[PDB]
Amino acid sequence: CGSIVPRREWRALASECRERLTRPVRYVVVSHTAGSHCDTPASCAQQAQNVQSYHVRNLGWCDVGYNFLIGEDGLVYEGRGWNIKGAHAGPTWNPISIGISFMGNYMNRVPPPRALRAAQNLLACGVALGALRSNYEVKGHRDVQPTLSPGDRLYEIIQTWSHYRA
Amino acid sequence: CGSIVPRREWRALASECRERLTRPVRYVVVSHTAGSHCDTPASCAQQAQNVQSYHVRNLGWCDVGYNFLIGEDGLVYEGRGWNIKGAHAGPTWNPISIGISFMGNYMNRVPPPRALRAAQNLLACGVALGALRSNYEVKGHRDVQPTLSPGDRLYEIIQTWSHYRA
Ligand SMILES: [Cl-]
Repeated sequence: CGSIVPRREWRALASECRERLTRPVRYVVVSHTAGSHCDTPASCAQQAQNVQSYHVRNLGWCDVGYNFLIGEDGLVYEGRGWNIKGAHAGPTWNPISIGISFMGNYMNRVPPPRALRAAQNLLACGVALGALRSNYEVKGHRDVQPTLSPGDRLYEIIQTWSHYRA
Repeated sequence: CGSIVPRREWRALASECRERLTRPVRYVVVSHTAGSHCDTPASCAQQAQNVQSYHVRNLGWCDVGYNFLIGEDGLVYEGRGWNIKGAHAGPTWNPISIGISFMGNYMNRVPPPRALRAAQNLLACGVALGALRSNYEVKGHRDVQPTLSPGDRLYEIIQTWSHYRA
């Protein structure tokens, strides 16, 4: 599970992150890359690649910041995964949360349902393995940090999720 | 659970099928369409429609014959689903099995690993839901009917699965 595209499959560089997430995690933070969007597996590999390159080469980070990335292709791409503390929501939220990030800018476009489906299924396949709590709370990026992420349109949608909390 | 692309999404004609399966189902039979492959949600949705069409329109079937279709786009396309008897492996096997079909021809080519991951992830969801038995048995199309399906490349692969039984 759960049709997660593994690091090696999207041509990732080697993670160098050591700091580990205490399971089971209470919080999920939903962001956007505010990068280029992609609707094929081929373009979404290329794009996940591009995100990690910025984070690693330019920002000198130990890996891509997000635990997981959602493509409009409808597949989840493995970032730091369930166990490795992210860099997506800053110091107060990074240690106590999983960050998933929709690849693209969602101010003036919604993600297609398969992307929204992928995410929800990703979230379920996280309780199952005990990475997430049963009663996990979903926060928007803007709900924990000064940012427009995850975009006006995607933010509206996640407010309607059963697990969402302001 | 499953991130399955639902009938409405690939724009599938309303099913006319009535006869049910008895849960939990013991057998999964793996086929190929022997037809044109697709590696985008866009072309793969169209392909499900094409296979549905051939089955409904040319063979006068009540619906696409497969319970589920697997795209090379890495997405499961819903057919008859977990509860409805399909038309994929003839009259001995149709009433006691789930039929999943890889959209393509896997005599010369292997399916890309995201296809193989969706298939496996699907079955696990079948078991989760109780549509499939915990001790399900995965069979080749060729293993229960005189055919080439699911093709030797794919057949080779599916023989390496833990639930596979000659
Ligand atoms: Cl970092």
